[PDB]
Amino acid sequence: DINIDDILAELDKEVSPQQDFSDLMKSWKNERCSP
Amino acid sequence: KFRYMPFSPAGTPFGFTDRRYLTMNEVGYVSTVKNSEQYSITVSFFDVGRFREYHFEDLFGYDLCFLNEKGTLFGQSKTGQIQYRPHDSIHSNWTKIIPLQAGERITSVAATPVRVIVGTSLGYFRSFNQFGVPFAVEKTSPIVALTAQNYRVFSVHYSQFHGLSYSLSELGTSSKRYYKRECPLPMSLPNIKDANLDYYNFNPMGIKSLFFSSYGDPCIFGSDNTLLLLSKWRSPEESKWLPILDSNMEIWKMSGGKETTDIHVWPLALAYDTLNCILVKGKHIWPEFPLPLPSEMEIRMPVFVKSKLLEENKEIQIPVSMAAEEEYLRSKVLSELLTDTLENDGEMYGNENEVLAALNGAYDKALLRLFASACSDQNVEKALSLAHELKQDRALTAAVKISERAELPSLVKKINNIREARYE
Amino acid sequence: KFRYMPFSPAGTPFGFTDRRYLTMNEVGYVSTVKNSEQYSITVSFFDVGRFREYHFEDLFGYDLCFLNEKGTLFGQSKTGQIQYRPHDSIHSNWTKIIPLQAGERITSVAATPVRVIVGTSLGYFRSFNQFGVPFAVEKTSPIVALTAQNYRVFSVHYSQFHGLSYSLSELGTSSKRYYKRECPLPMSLPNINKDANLDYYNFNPMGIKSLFFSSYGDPCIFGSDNTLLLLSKWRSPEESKWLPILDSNMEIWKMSGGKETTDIHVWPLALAYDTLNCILVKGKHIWPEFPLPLPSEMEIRMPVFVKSKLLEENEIQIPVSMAAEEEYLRSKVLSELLTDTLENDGEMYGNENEVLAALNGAYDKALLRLFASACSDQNVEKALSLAHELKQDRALTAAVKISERAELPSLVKKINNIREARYEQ
Amino acid sequence: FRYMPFSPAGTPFGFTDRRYLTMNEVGYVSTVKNSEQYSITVSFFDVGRFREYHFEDLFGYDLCFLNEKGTLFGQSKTGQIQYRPHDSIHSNWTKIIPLQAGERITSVAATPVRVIVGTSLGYFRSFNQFGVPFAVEKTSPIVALTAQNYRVFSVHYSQFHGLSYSLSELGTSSKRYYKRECPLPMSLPNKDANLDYYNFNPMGIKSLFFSSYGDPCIFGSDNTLLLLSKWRSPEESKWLPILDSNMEIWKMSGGKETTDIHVWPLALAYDTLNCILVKGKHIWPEFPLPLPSEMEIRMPVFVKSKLLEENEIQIPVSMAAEEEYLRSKVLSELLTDTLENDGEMYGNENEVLAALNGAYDKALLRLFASACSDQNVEKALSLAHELKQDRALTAAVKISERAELPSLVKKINNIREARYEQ
Repeated sequence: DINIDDILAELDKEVSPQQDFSDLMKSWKNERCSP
Repeated sequence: KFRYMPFSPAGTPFGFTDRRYLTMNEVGYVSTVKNSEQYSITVSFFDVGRFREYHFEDLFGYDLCFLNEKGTLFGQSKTGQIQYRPHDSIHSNWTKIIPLQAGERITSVAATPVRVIVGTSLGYFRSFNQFGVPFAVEKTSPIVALTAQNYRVFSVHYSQFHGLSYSLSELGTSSKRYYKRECPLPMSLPNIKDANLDYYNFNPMGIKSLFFSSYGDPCIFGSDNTLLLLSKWRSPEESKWLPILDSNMEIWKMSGGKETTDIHVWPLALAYDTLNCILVKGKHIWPEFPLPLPSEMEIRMPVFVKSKLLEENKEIQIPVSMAAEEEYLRSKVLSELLTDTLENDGEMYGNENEVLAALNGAYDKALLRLFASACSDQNVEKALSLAHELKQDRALTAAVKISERAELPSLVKKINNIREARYE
Repeated sequence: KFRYMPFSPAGTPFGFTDRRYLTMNEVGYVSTVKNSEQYSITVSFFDVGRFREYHFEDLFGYDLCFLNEKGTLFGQSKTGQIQYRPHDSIHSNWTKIIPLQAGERITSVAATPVRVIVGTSLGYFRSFNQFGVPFAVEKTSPIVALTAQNYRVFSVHYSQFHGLSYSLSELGTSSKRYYKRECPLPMSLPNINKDANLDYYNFNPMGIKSLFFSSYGDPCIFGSDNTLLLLSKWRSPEESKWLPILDSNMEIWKMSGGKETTDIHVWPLALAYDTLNCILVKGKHIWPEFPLPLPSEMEIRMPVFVKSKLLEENEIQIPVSMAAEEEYLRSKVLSELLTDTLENDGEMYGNENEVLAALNGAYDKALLRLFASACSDQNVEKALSLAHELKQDRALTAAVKISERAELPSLVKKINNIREARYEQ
Repeated sequence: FRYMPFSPAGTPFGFTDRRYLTMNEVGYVSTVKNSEQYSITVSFFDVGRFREYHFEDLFGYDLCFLNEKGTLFGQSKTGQIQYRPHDSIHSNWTKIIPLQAGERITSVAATPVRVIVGTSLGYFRSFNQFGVPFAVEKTSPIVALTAQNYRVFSVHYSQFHGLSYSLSELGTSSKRYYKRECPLPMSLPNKDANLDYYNFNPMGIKSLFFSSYGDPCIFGSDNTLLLLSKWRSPEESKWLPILDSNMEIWKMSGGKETTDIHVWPLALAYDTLNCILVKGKHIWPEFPLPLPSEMEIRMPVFVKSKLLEENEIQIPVSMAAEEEYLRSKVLSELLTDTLENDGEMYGNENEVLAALNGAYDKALLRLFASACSDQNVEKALSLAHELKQDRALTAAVKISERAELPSLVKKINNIREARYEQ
């Protein structure tokens, strides 16, 4: 059948403290393990 | 031949053990232990913030119970003793004996914020206010099962001379209203392994539980293990029972098929769109005392041809056509129920309008996904009739885009006529 | 396998006795004697001061009858002959034959000043003016009992495929209205599974002893449980509900001093306001004999009482609080029934306003005795609920006084808040 | 209970390779045992509007409904359905419906708008005319279905609900149930030629259809046509046994209690029932399908004993007058109800209603003359109160003058005054 998932995507499209904490976790892990 | 038995919602038998549940619902659960010649009753709550558990030694051996937010109602079916227990204990407990003829029993009990209700096997129907004052006595078909939520009371009747029927009421502090009286109930009764026979000895009607949605719509879960919800009950000329969840099919599906048996659904409450229930495993159909966590099943409209799924799957996955059918139907019925609640009862958490808007989004998306397959079979009229169903005009533009990609200029033309009409 | 039988209100078996009744009523009674295998019918009255007794040979074998104020209606269940006989003879008697399909019976008949009605074991509902012209034909579930008053008709239906149910209707001038329409009836059939009882239920398997409209037009019925059921608020279908306003077994148990006697039974004639007019049968057979007792009375009484309490605390005497429970509920239902009658039909007897005032007095007085029963135990919340149920201002200040002598100042304030909310209107 | 499938006026095989699935105003459907395969034929009574066709069927369709726009087919046990428009420009479509363990499809129906399927477990499934599923509902177990335009009429039965029916209309805003599983006053069947049929149709519902004027009808094991009058107002609805075909066949048999003549109902159209007159041992039509025929509607007021005492059968005029007054009254009420709610379907009903009210008063005048000939004042005066037209009241005045009964003359003149002074 005709796929329409991109049509449905253009229908569906109609900084945060959590991101900062996740970035801190990434930085902490990379720092701890890197030389 | 038939025998009346006491019922309480989702209560269990003793079986081969010395403790059982009297009831369980969205508020909590009650259990009783055969402590030699007397009974140890424990009342337990799911919201430990609002309510605190308690227990007491029971010398009468209550076999009926009901549990709302405000208090617990108890009854002893064979002696006519009943007791009511407010949960604050700033209002007093009280006890009463209601009269029984020889061989008559209390079959069910329920309570509301301003009333206590008792139904017997000879169909007397006795109302007391919440402080025990007698207020009325009716006679009806015998009330085999009975519950309430806030001021709304929903009762199921049966006799050999009347058949299965139900009543729905909204008793209130004032404007005491009756929506339907002893209308026939389309539920299926059990057929005439021994754990099943033991359960039906305990509960011949085979009603596993009976309750309201969180938005206040009647529900019942019969011997077919199919959750029924009464839609549009607020206007009796349009009311209809919807089979919102065939739990046998959903258990079969989620287990990958394979004739899966010895797992059973024990319903507690529906909430919005998701049955809270205990998934009991093993030979016995009913839960054990260390009450398992009530697992969650989202409702599923019964459009799943088992043979088709067997051919596809031979872990089970659903063809997108069948999935879009179920999505369209489920979103439509849930949106109708939300619309009726918001028109009549109004918002209670203050986000139901956003939920209903998102739900209409799912509805239109399901219609577009069906429309695409209709266009893939190049049926202009099936496509157009599907196009008529969409709610959002902006979503109806996507049908134009699809029918362009499916090379149906006739469909594009017709849809633009619908656009021009919908512009009004 | 079921067998239909002809029925009429308060009719009886023969048994092994050749004298039998076809019906009994507040107006009178009808009986037959099978002389030489024809039937000398006797029509008799309880208010002979305005009606003559009369007597004739029925050669057709009428087994159905319905006596009313204006005349009597007879019917023969098998051949389908029906006959109407007014009480004066300025109006003519008349006779007609009704069609019977194969294996059918006429099962019951009824009459009014403005209508005649017939029902059959295949559910044909056939109705006429009072002169025998067929004004309508209709099909229902099989009719097994039937009664009427003025424009109003109440009928009971049964089959293996429909279950016990009733219909209530009225001839409006424009069209016939059904208030209730083969709705399930909460009466109990007899236990089919003692020999005199078996004889009666062979005569009448449905177990209905009588069914009639009240003196105020409410439908009433009386079955194998020997309770009297009245359909309250029949004037509004969605909220109409059956009230078991009397249990005759309980009242017989009381009047016989708690003795479980087998030898007294109540035979219903008609309900008039607070009292069932009835014939108290005695002995082995559970229906009246040829010399009728006088039309006796019982007061209606709501079944709030329980034997296990009256046995210990009581020819049976009743504790005051429980007596007040009965009086309160009876005053409540009677007040509602007369209020609905006054609103819907007006005064049928020209004094119901004063009866209603008396009922309001009894209502509030029973509530005040319950108020004292609550303040006795300092149950403030129960007392205040009762205070909301009280309706006349005199009783509200009486409740203040009872609160004062029981020292509930909280109730003094709260009752006076109820008063203030009311008298300011 | 058994729950065998139903279709309007279908017939059993009866140790024969041919049977009918459906019969209607438009036509009939039949099937042949073609070894394990089945041949199916779709045939029409209006071969001017429609054309017959065949197809070979490996599923074994045993449910069918024959709507003027198209034929709907169904397989009871496998749960497959198929819709075949007669204007074959529109595509066929197929749907396999979910059937639970031990369930069957028990009935199907079709309309210009909506398609309906019902099952032995009481599932009630709806589709648009192109196969899109629009709704699912649960009722008590469906045993029969029929439909017309937006209006649907269904019968239900179980050991736990009793024989009952629902009447419904899909309004464009919302569906309305006019009556909903109300108890149905039809008699179930109470030898072997009858038993071979009741093993195929245990409810004994020979057919289930709407009138030409859109009023529900059912034809039961008692061989009476029941029509539900004033269904548009459930406060007042009445099942009328408008025709007893046993009585009419007995009358046409000259008073003989014939075992060898039977009727198969197709459809009511005003004062007549389209039906097929089958004869002989079997009570259902046979392979060489006899022609459609019209019985008049005649209400069961005839007394058998009195008629054979009077006596083809000839009726005494007073009894005939009772029947014609009664039937004209009910048909007049049905025409007023349909005209007020739905208007003229055929551009003819207003004039027919005027003629019909004429028949009503004329039958009453025959009764009034009969009563006056007996010198019965009270019966005649009551009969005069029924008269609908002033021509009839003036005629009654002159009839009572002719009967030398001036009390009626004066009282009826005052009734006439009370009418015309308004």
